[PDB]
Amino acid sequence: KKPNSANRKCCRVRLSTGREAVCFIPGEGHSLQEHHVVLVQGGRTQDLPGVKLTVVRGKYDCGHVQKKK
Amino acid sequence: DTKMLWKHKALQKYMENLSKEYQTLEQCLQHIPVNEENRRSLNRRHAELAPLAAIYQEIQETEQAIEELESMCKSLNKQDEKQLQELALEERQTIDQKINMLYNELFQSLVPKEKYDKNDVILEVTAGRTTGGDICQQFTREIFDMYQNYSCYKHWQFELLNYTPADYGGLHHAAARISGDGVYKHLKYEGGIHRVQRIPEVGLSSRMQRIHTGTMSVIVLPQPDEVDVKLDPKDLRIDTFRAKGAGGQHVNKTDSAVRLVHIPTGLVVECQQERSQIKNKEIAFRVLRARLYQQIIEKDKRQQQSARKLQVGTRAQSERIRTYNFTQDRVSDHRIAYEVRDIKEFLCGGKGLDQLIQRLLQSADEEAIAELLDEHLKSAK
Amino acid sequence: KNILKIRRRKMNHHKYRKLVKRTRFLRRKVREGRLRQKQVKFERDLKRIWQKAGLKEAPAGWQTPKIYLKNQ
RNA sequence: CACGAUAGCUAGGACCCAAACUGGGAUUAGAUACCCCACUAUGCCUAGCCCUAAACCCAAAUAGUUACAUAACAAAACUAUUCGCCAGAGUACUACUCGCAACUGCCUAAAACUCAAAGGACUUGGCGGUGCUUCACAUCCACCUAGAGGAGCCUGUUCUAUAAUCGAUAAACCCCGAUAGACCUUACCAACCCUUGCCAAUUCAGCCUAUAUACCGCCAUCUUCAGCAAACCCUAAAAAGGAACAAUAGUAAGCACAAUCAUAGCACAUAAAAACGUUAGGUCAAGGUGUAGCUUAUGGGUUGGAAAGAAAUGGGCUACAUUUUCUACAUAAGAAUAUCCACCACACGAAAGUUUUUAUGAAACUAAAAACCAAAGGAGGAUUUAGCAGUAAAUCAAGAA
RNA sequence: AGUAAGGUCAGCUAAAUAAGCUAUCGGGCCCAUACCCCGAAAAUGUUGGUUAUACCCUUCCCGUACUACCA
RNA sequence: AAUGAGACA
Ligand SMILES: [K+]
Ligand SMILES: [K+]
Ligand SMILES: [K+]
Ligand SMILES: [K+]
Ligand SMILES: [Mg+2]
Ligand SMILES: [Mg+2]
Ligand SMILES: [Mg+2]
Ligand SMILES: [Mg+2]
Ligand SMILES: [Mg+2]
Ligand SMILES: [Mg+2]
Ligand SMILES: [Mg+2]
Ligand SMILES: [Mg+2]
Ligand SMILES: [Mg+2]
Ligand SMILES: [Mg+2]
Ligand SMILES: [Mg+2]
Ligand SMILES: [Mg+2]
Ligand SMILES: [Mg+2]
Ligand SMILES: [Mg+2]
Ligand SMILES: [Mg+2]
Ligand SMILES: [Mg+2]
Ligand SMILES: [Mg+2]
Ligand SMILES: [Mg+2]
Ligand SMILES: [Mg+2]
Ligand SMILES: [Mg+2]
Ligand SMILES: [Mg+2]
Ligand SMILES: [Mg+2]
Ligand SMILES: [Mg+2]
Ligand SMILES: [Mg+2]
Ligand SMILES: [Mg+2]
Ligand SMILES: [Mg+2]
Ligand SMILES: [Mg+2]
Ligand SMILES: [Mg+2]
Ligand SMILES: [Mg+2]
Ligand SMILES: [Mg+2]
Ligand SMILES: [Mg+2]
Ligand SMILES: [Mg+2]
Ligand SMILES: [Mg+2]
Ligand SMILES: [Mg+2]
Ligand SMILES: [Mg+2]
Ligand SMILES: [Mg+2]
Ligand SMILES: [Mg+2]
Ligand SMILES: [Mg+2]
Ligand SMILES: [Mg+2]
Ligand SMILES: [Mg+2]
Ligand SMILES: [Mg+2]
Ligand SMILES: [Mg+2]
Ligand SMILES: [Mg+2]
Ligand SMILES: [Mg+2]
Ligand SMILES: [Mg+2]
Ligand SMILES: [Mg+2]
Ligand SMILES: [Mg+2]
Ligand SMILES: [Mg+2]
Ligand SMILES: [Mg+2]
Ligand SMILES: [Mg+2]
Ligand SMILES: [Mg+2]
Ligand SMILES: [Mg+2]
Ligand SMILES: [Mg+2]
Repeated sequence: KKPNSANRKCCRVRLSTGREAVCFIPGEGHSLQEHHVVLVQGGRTQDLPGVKLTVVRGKYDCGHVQKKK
Repeated sequence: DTKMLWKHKALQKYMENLSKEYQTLEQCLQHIPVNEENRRSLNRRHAELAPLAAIYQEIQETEQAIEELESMCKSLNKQDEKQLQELALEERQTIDQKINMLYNELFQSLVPKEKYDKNDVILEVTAGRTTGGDICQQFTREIFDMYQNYSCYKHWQFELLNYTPADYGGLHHAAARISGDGVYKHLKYEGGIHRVQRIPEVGLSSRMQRIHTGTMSVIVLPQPDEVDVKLDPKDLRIDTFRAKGAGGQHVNKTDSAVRLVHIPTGLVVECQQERSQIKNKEIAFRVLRARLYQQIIEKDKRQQQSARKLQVGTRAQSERIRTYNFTQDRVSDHRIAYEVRDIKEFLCGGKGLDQLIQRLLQSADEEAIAELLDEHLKSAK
Repeated sequence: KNILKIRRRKMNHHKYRKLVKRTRFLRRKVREGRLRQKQVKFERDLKRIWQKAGLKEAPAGWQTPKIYLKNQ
C-alpha cells in the first residue's frame, strides 16, 4: 500500500494444521516451486495487509540468499 | 559480434550433436535394411540436417587454422618476422571474415518457431490510475501519437477505432487497428505499463511545477482471422424420428421431426416446430450453422480476455516495461537495461523507437535459442 | 466538532434502512423460518420432560400451544 | 409495578385550515429540490396499541462547605453516604440470542477483519455567493472619447509541412531573447575533411551536451502593498500575543515607505525608488560554475541547403471617404465627388501583385522609386483594450543596430 | 413460405418551404474544464420511371413484423 | 456560479 510500492515475492501454503494461509519470502531471489516443503515463522510484514507469516530461509527446500557471482 | 556467440559452449555442443546425428542417419540407411515407411522418415531428416552439418565442419577447419597462427607466432625468426606479420595478420583477419558467414547463416536458417505475424493487431491505450490530475492522461496522448507516427515510418496502415478525449486536454482511452507485414512481430514487447516522470508543463497539472510520477497502460491484442462454416453430408447425421403434439391421425403417421447431429463436434440440434418435415429440416440446418458460429466467437473472446487481463494486471507502478524520465532526459527499458537519451526525438517515432525495438527482438531470439540449446541437452539426457 | 460522528452514524442508519427495504421479503422468509424452529425446539424440550419422568404419553388434556404464533 | 412529546398502526366519528405523497407551472445542463397552484394520509374527538427523540439544562439522588485551589472551553471549585454507567477507533442505534398486542419493528448486543490512530479544547494564517461601517478620480457600477474582433497587408505564435535550431508560452507568452537571419550570424540538415585538435605548460585542450529541480549573475510578479528583522521586558505559561492619550506593557535602534535627489527657480506632476517573502516563475544558449555524459567524437573546419501555408489566432500599419480626395500653398482658393446613361466614363481605397530602374553587397532573394494594375473594404457577431489635461486623439521628426 | 412494412445530417425527430434539437468544427467568457453566449459546416436506404422533381412508383440491399390451421 | 492538488517539510 502507498506510499510504499514494490513487487513483494509471496507464496500460498497449507500448514500442518490443514488451514491454508498466505506467506511471505524474505530476502532477494528464491527458487521455490509448487509442492515444495518450507518452514514458516510468525512474523508480520507491515507493508502488506493480510500477510502474517514469513518463510525462514535455510530450512528444507529453501536455502539462504545467494551472493552475487 | 557473431564470433562471441559461437564461443559459447552450448552452441558448439549442439552442433556436435547434429554432426553425430547426421552421420548416424547415413549409417542406419546405408547398412540396415530399413523399412520403407521408416526409411523415408530418415531420408527427410537427412536432407534437413545436410546444411547444418556442413556448416559446423567448416567451423572446425576454420578454428584449426587459428591454432596455426598461435604456433607461427611462437617460432619467430628475424627473417620470418616480416613473413608472419604480412601473412598471419592477414590470415587471422581473413579467418574472422569467414566465421561471420557461418555463424550468421546458422541463426538465419535455424529460425526459432514463429506464429501469427500476419494478422491485424489492435493497439489499445488507456489512462493509468496512480496519481490525480491530468499528468497521466496528458502523457497518454503523447505516446499514442508516437505509435501513429511510427506506423508511417514502418509503412504500415493506421485505422482509428475509438478515440475519447479527456476534459483537461488528454486521452481517457483509445484503440486503433494497425495492418502490415510485421506488425505483431515488432509490436509484441510494447505491451505493458509506461511510467512517466516529468515536471508538468501543459495541462491542469501545470498549476504547480513539482515533479510528478504517472503511469499508462498499453494493450496489444492480435485480432484473429475470418470465419467460414464448412459443412457436408459426411459431417451430419439426420435422425428422422417422430414428434409429440396434437394432430390426430397426422402425427401418429408422420416422422415430422429432425435430429441433426454434428459428427465432428457432437452437437445435437433438434427441430420439430412446423407440421412438415421440410419446414423442420430447413430450420434445423439454419440453427446448427448459427450455433456453431457462436462457439467460434466465444472461443475468440476467451483467448483475448485471457491476454488483455494479463498485460493490464492491476494497473500499478510496480509493473512497468519502460520509464520516461523527462527530468533527466532518459528513456530506459527494464528488460534489456538499455537507456536512450533525447526523449524529444524518441516521442516522435521514427528511428528513436525502431532502434529500441531491434534490441528487444534480438534479446528475445537470444533467450529462446539459449534455452533451446539447453533443451537439446535435456532431450539428450 | 462532534458532527463528524453524528454524520457517520446518519449514513449507516440511512443505508441500513435501505437494505431492509430492498430485501424486505427475504427477512420475512427467514423470520418465519426461525420462528418454526423456535416452536419446534420448544416442543422437544417439553417432550423431553415427560419422557424422562417415566411417562409414555403426554398427560391427558395437554396440547402444547403455539406461543410463537401471530395473534391479538 | 405505573407512565412516557411527535411520527406510525387498528375501528368509528369530525374535516375550517395546514399538509408528506402525487399532478401541473417555473428555474436548471438535468431539479423525480429550493419557489408557485391544487388535493390525500394525517394533525382533531372516542376506545386499543406502539414505548422511539439533540426524551439535552448533554451536568444522577440526598446532606452540606467557600476551605484547598485556575489543563483548556463552558454553566467556579469540592466533601460525605448510595446507585447506575465507562476498558482504543472503524466494523456497530449491525449479525446471532431472550422478551414484547411489536412482524420493514423495539430492547439486549458481539466477533472475524483493517488501521496506529480516532477523539475533546485552543493558537496563528488563509478563505467565506457571512453581517456592520468606510472607500474605488481610468474606476467595480452609473457614465466620457478613441480603438481591437469584420477586409487587405506586415509581423509573432499554435497546427500542418520539411533531411533541416533552441528558449518564452494564465495575470507575469505572443515585433518575446532579436535596438534585428540573403552568405556570415548559426547553435539546425545533407555531404566531405581533421585527430595534443587557439594557449607558455599540462596523461590535456574542446562541448550551444543533460540538469533553471544543484546555482551565482540579471529580472518578472503581488507592489506606490507597508511591513520585515535583531536586542530586551511582561503573561498564575508563553502554540502565541503585547493597543487604549482624560492612556490599561511595552522600549530604542537597522531595512523599506517617508524626507531628499534628477527633469537647471519654487511648487505640482512625472520619473527614480519599493524591504523581508510568495510563484522549485524565466534564463545552463550573455558569461562563469556544481553534478552527470562525450574524447579519431555529443569536438573542429570546408561546400551547399533549412523550403511551404490546408487552416486557426494575437499585436500592429493603411482604409472603408464629404470634419473627405487632388493641386497650389501653412491653415480666405480652384477642381473632383460610387452615380447617370442616347454611348461612355467616373469617387474612396493596393500597403498587394506584374514590369522597369536605382541603393547596398563578391553574390539580391533584401530595401526604395516609377509606370501599369484598382481587388477586399460601404464602420464590423459574442466579447474586449486604453486614457483624468497638455492627458486621449490627430500629425511631424530624429536616434539606437 | 407468403404477406405486411421501413430506411433522411454522426444521432434522433418533423416536413419535402429539406426544418428543429443534439453531436461535431472555430471563436468568446473563466485561473482551467463544463454550463452558457456567438458563428459555420452537414443528409432524402438503392436503381429505373415519374412534364421536371420531391413526399410517389419500380429495382437492388439491409432490417423489422404477422401467420403457418382442421384431421 | 457545478467541478479541480499529484512525490513540498
Ligand atoms: K484569524
Ligand atoms: K488586429
Ligand atoms: K556555412
Ligand atoms: K555545465
Ligand atoms: Mg520481521
Ligand atoms: Mg509503520
Ligand atoms: Mg538446513
Ligand atoms: Mg536436520
Ligand atoms: Mg481527486
Ligand atoms: Mg459507516
Ligand atoms: Mg407515545
Ligand atoms: Mg400522535
Ligand atoms: Mg396519530
Ligand atoms: Mg400492521
Ligand atoms: Mg383511522
Ligand atoms: Mg383531510
Ligand atoms: Mg388546503
Ligand atoms: Mg413536478
Ligand atoms: Mg424536552
Ligand atoms: Mg443522557
Ligand atoms: Mg437526567
Ligand atoms: Mg437515582
Ligand atoms: Mg424525593
Ligand atoms: Mg443538592
Ligand atoms: Mg491561556
Ligand atoms: Mg483508562
Ligand atoms: Mg473494539
Ligand atoms: Mg434507533
Ligand atoms: Mg436493531
Ligand atoms: Mg479601464
Ligand atoms: Mg485607426
Ligand atoms: Mg482584423
Ligand atoms: Mg497573421
Ligand atoms: Mg519556434
Ligand atoms: Mg518550450
Ligand atoms: Mg556542437
Ligand atoms: Mg527557479
Ligand atoms: Mg518613518
Ligand atoms: Mg526639483
Ligand atoms: Mg513629488
Ligand atoms: Mg517606475
Ligand atoms: Mg521615495
Ligand atoms: Mg521551474
Ligand atoms: Mg506563470
Ligand atoms: Mg523553463
Ligand atoms: Mg557553458
Ligand atoms: Mg537547452
Ligand atoms: Mg563544469
Ligand atoms: Mg561537427
Ligand atoms: Mg481571424
Ligand atoms: Mg506588443
Ligand atoms: Mg491617406
Ligand atoms: Mg475648398
Ligand atoms: Mg482613386
Ligand atoms: Mg490612390
Ligand atoms: Mg506596390
Ligand atoms: Mg465529474
